[PDB]
Amino acid sequence: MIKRFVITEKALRLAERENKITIIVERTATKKQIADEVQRLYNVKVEKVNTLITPRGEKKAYVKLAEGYSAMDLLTKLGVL
Amino acid sequence: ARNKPLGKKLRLAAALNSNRNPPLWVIAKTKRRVTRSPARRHWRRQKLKA
Amino acid sequence: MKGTPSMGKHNKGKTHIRCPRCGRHSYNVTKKYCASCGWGRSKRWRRYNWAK
Amino acid sequence: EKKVVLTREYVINLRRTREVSRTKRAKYAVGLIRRFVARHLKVEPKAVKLGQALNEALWARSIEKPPRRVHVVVEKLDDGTVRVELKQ
Amino acid sequence: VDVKRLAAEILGVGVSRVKISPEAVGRLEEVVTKDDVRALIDEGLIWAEPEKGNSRGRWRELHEKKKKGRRRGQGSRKGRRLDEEEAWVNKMRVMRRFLNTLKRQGKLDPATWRQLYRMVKGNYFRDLRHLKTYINEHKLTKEPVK
RNA sequence: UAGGCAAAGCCGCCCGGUGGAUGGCUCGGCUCGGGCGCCGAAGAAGGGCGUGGCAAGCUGCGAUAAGCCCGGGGUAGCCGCA
RNA sequence: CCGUGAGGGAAAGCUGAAAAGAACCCCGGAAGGGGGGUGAAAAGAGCCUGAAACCGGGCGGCUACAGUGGGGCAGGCCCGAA
RNA sequence: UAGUAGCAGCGAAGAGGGGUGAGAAGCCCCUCCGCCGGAAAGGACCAGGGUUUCCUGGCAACUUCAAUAGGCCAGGAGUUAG
RNA sequence: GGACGGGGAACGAGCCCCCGCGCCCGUACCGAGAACCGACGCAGGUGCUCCUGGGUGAGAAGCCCAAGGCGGCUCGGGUGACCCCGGGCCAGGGAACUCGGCAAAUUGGCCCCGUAACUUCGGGAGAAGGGGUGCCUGCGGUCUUGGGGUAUACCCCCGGGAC
Ligand SMILES: [Mg+2]
Ligand SMILES: [Mg+2]
Ligand SMILES: [Mg+2]
Ligand SMILES: [Mg+2]
Ligand SMILES: [Mg+2]
Ligand SMILES: [Mg+2]
Ligand SMILES: [Mg+2]
Ligand SMILES: [Mg+2]
Ligand SMILES: [Mg+2]
Ligand SMILES: [Mg+2]
Ligand SMILES: [Mg+2]
Ligand SMILES: [Mg+2]
Ligand SMILES: [Mg+2]
Ligand SMILES: [Mg+2]
Ligand SMILES: [Mg+2]
Ligand SMILES: [Mg+2]
Ligand SMILES: [Mg+2]
Ligand SMILES: [Mg+2]
Ligand SMILES: [Mg+2]
Ligand SMILES: [Mg+2]
Ligand SMILES: [Mg+2]
Ligand SMILES: [Mg+2]
Ligand SMILES: [Mg+2]
Ligand SMILES: [Mg+2]
Ligand SMILES: [Mg+2]
Ligand SMILES: [Mg+2]
Ligand SMILES: [Zn+2]
Repeated sequence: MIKRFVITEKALRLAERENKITIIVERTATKKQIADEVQRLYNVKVEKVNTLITPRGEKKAYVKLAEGYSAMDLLTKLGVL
Repeated sequence: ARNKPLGKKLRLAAALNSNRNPPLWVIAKTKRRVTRSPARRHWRRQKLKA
Repeated sequence: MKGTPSMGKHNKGKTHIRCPRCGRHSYNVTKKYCASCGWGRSKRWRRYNWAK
Repeated sequence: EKKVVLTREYVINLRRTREVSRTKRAKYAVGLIRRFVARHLKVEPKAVKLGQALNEALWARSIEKPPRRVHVVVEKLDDGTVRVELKQ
Repeated sequence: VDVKRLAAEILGVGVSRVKISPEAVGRLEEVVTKDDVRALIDEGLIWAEPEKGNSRGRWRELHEKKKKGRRRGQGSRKGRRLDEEEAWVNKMRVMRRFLNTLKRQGKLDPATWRQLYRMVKGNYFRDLRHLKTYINEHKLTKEPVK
């Protein structure tokens, strides 16, 4: 489901300040599916998912982790940071 | 438009992705034969009938 | 008024949109069929012998 | 830091501004002062620099009514540029 | 970046009132974020000129003159100022509440109240002083009304 | 008188600039002859969108996306146009 | 690419055998120029040959008191190697 | 034709000093001068357009002049809802 | 939403406290004298579609100035011939101009006075015609709006507003 992570300047500021990881998923993936995929794949807890479809045709999801998990820690653990 | 249908928006995404000249290595790879793309357009000159 | 001034009224309306079946800009949103392939008024593809 | 080598007081006459178009009179008078100082100080017109108080005096009554004459102080710097300021 | 665009939104003023000190020309090209514009505003190199309010001294002086009766002659009038319809509403309300109070207290009988109430509606009385003068003169009530 | 002796301008040749004719070339067309001849609800043809490390178009392919598996041919290179 | 649409619809081929695709030096803000190189040949990527129209320069003849183009004869100046 | 027409008309317009830069009337800053202010001009926003938005850098082409400017070119980023 | 009826259970609220869930698509920017349409970075059209402070003013008129924006209706400088486009003034005469008072000019707001033939009795009518109009110093009135006086109107006092 997940295609990649967004490590732009905006996405990195979000990870340190709002505990949000930004991902690119399939265009048909819903908020229920994105929260299930993030929890299953990484073993964390998701508070809410904000999703948008980019002007280039992709779906971007701002996944806010619950307040026991570090958004930057998961980025640095995956090695995508 | 401010309010879009997703089908119309996706076709604009396809046009946005393709609007770009060939990369500089392609020009060197083809010995300056491939220099222009037919999917290149300007928003003010050529209008999509999306 | 029929020339340049009336051309300014063609900025916000539409008669046709993109057809799902043929992909052309020929789907009549009021008549509800395609003026190119006939989708929506004919299940067989519209094509005439007088047209090359 | 630049040093002064020559100071003069001049009374520039701007009566010629009443013979050009009314919509360019204040800007025209800037050209008169530059050409006046270039002639009398023996420099080029681009070497002349106008003080702020002189510019406000020229534009005090908007673009159409510059003053008929100006009393100015001309100063020539050590490097060759000339400074013109309104006498005050 | 455009510093005046950022600085105007920090200061909460228009871009036409934002002033950048010419001494800070070197530091303009380095500013990247709004935090960098916040540093310069604290240092005083970026401020906002106070806005102009139209002065009202001439108006306030002129308004006292107009209250005394100056500058309202025939040559200063171009349209309708006094409201003819609105004047009638106040004319009936002044005269009706005066007459109704008098009858309510008892100094005017309902019979004599009726003729005056209809005379008020019929435009007989020019103003309240005329109505008081008529009531005092003709002795329509036992005690004179002030 | 005529020449040294010339303005602007005119004609011819040569060189240069512009231009893309000509000539040569040809993995393209055209015509003719022979063959072969149906595909689709087991979801077709057609279209949209997507897919390459750097890739915009064409070509191929379809989230397993210039590709995956098996066998036969082919042995030393290969990663389309490029 | 054109038309709301039914529909309509171009222009556009060539380095060299091999990139050996121009090292290095001076100048220029840069495109780039000069010198110097590669190549049988610049054929220099704006790339085979490269015409005419056209424009610039050199050369030859004329040129400010003489009305223009074509032909014949006569003369001046210039070319007249094959 | 020709370095000619046009780049006036429709009630706004520039100037001084400094900075950047190879290069500055035109780019950035300040000061002065002006135009709109129930709006060819301020605030909001529909359709339509579709990345023109933002940042960085740039100036071969585009902008009726210039340019170091840019809705242009190159690279990267950006649209979060009970 | 309410009422009016029928049926059912032994539980139980429209009140208070507490717990859980709310998917999908749009969301940048222009919105136009350069982001739309008109081949254009086009004086047209679409959309001035909705909204906006002070002074003068009858006024959402015009003029000046705020808030806010702009000098980008994207050439600059000099000269100050004729001629052209747009604008100002012109003695004496006053339509003699010309197809023709075309064009220009005159009048112009408000208040007071006044107003004909004719008429479908409504009108004509702003008919026509005449007069006034600035600024300054005072004196008044009609109201209105609060507060204080015994005090709901009136009357007295104080502050503000309009004519
Ligand atoms: Mg257009
Ligand atoms: Mg219709
Ligand atoms: Mg007055
Ligand atoms: Mg009435
Ligand atoms: Mg000559
Ligand atoms: Mg297919
Ligand atoms: Mg050639
Ligand atoms: Mg010979
Ligand atoms: Mg001209
Ligand atoms: Mg001019
Ligand atoms: Mg004006
Ligand atoms: Mg103004
Ligand atoms: Mg107005
Ligand atoms: Mg507006
Ligand atoms: Mg930029
Ligand atoms: Mg921009
Ligand atoms: Mg672009
Ligand atoms: Mg959403
Ligand atoms: Mg927005
Ligand atoms: Mg324009
Ligand atoms: Mg302002
Ligand atoms: Mg200008
Ligand atoms: Mg006269
Ligand atoms: Mg006559
Ligand atoms: Mg006559
Ligand atoms: Mg007339
Ligand atoms: Zn169709």
